[PDB]
Amino acid sequence: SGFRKMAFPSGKVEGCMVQVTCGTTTLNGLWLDDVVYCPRHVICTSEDMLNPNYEDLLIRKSNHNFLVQAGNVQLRVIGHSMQNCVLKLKVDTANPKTPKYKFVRIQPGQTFSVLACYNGSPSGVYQCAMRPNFTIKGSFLNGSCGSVGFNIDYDCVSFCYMHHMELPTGVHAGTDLEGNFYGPFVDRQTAQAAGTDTTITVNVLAWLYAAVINGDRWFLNRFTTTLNDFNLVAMKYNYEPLTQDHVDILGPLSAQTGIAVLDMCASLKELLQNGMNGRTILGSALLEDEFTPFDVVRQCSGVTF
Amino acid sequence: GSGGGSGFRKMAFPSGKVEGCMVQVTCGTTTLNGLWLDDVVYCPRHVICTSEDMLNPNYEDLLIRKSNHNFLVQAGNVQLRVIGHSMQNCVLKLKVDTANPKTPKYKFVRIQPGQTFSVLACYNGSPSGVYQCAMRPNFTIKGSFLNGSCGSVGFNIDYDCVSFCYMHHMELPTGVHAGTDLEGNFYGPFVDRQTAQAAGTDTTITVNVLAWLYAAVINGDRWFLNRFTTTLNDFNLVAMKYNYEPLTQDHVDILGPLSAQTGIAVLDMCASLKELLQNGMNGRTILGSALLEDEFTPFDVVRQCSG
Ligand SMILES: *[C@H](O)[C@H](C[C@@H]1CCNC1=O)NC(=O)[C@H](CC(C)C)NC(=O)OCc1ccccc1
Ligand code: NA
Repeated sequence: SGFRKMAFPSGKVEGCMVQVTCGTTTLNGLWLDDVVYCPRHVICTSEDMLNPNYEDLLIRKSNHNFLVQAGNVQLRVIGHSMQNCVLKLKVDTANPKTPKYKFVRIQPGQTFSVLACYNGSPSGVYQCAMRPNFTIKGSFLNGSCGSVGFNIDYDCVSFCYMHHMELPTGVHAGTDLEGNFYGPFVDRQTAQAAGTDTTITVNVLAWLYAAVINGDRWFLNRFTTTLNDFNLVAMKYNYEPLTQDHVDILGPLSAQTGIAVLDMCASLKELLQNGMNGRTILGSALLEDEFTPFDVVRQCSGVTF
Repeated sequence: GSGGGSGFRKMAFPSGKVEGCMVQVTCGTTTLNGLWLDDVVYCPRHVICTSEDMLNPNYEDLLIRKSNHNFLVQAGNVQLRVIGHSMQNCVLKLKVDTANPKTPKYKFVRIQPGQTFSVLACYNGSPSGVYQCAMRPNFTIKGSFLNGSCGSVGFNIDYDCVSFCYMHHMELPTGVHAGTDLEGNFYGPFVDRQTAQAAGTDTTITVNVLAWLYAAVINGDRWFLNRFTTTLNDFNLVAMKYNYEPLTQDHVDILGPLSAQTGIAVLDMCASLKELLQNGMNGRTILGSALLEDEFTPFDVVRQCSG
């Protein structure tokens, strides 16, 4: 009586991981075709990180100042540029393991797999969610920057996250693969805090549908609600409002169970207002919010890549 | 670190080295996954069963009636010709005429209850997902496996060497899963027959709960600490009363690094766990969980919190 997080197979991403070093600063890069993508703070000394002028620091760097290694094999850098908070290093070798890929910018609440890497070497894989406050939970240690998050769709890898930093609460923050941070964070060693977080309503609904599919349906009630009335109530419980897109991505689970989305919204509303009354759902006394509607189908359907 | 006080996530090994070994094996209308290492494909022997054979198979009888050509092995789009076959316990070994160039350095190992491993769930020879499991004390695992998942494997990685420890065979009526080592020997008292089977009463992996309590402290949550003290024997008396596994001195030793890192002696953490068992959590959570989590080993915790 449970439902477990499942990461994507990581092999396609493992074949793209390299290490990038400047001075004594080493982090990970992503090698796709003849370009390596990595966090721009690789060009900083530890002291530079306190208050960096990245345009000025990059002016002082030449191609030959960058050590890019696939394992211990050096890839010669033949060009460099900065795009927002990422550095793009052109190399003289096209990665033969490049998968079909896209760069995407994900929404809060969307999940992805992280391939945590150190010195260009993959160490572990785990599933996480972009929190509404634009942080993520999970393990990142010294040397993990440049590790990426991704989804797979058929045979195409959609990269959505590159790791840059850890906040005081221990959660993590980063950019998309165009170097734009998720959230209001900056890549400098300055006082930064994660904002107040909220619960990912669309994902809770997905998980309630997973419960129904598995025969755990005591919480279905006889009410319905409008989306607007539900969104106003949800925010009082520190739950995210639903978008029109959220309603639509729940479509398949609603169809499979025959439970209208707004009826499930009314059932969630009563759980928020009344509590769980000593009961569990899928073995949990807590409402789980890090499975998307897609995660529920992917796991109940056996999708491969 | 591992992500702060709000949760502790399972982390699997990267699956690429195993992905390169997965193939599809078909016999009749029975299809599952195989593991292709050098010139041998390993897979569950019930691939040779019709749906009807599975209800009560005599495997030696079924296998003697099969020829190499009854086995269709596919690596991606390429058929692999089977040139020999043999059975080892509940695993079939298909010799093929092609060596897998992606064979990693590997070993076959049999894991102990309480130990964790990564599962690469596959369907039709294609990787679908990765997650971490523990071998329960009753020798089941809480996996996610559907029809067609058999032959998916569990593994750990050390350096560049893949230690395969599990191959998937079946789902029990309670929804937990059962399988074999790569020598085809089941974990637990189960058989590869489609008949209802119950596991022994499960117990909680005490050393793992303690490791996870240390992870909570590392991530700044100490609310459950006390300073009762306990002897190891007295802790085990309470643990056994609550259907927890005994803690050995050998477990106490393996907790040493986490105890040193946090400044909490192992027996002091035992005293805190004893109070949690006797008093419950009273509606509080630890690392985001309303239950005591027992599927992280001391090694898993150190791996995620410090390296
Ligand atoms: C092998 O692919 C399959 C994996 C099971 C099937 C459903 N979830 C799993 O983990 N195992 C079997 O088909 C197995 C074969 C016997 C000869 C051991 N039979 C089995 O597991 O029966 C239980 C079952 C439950 C739900 C659906 C189908 C079978
Ligand atoms: Na946290």
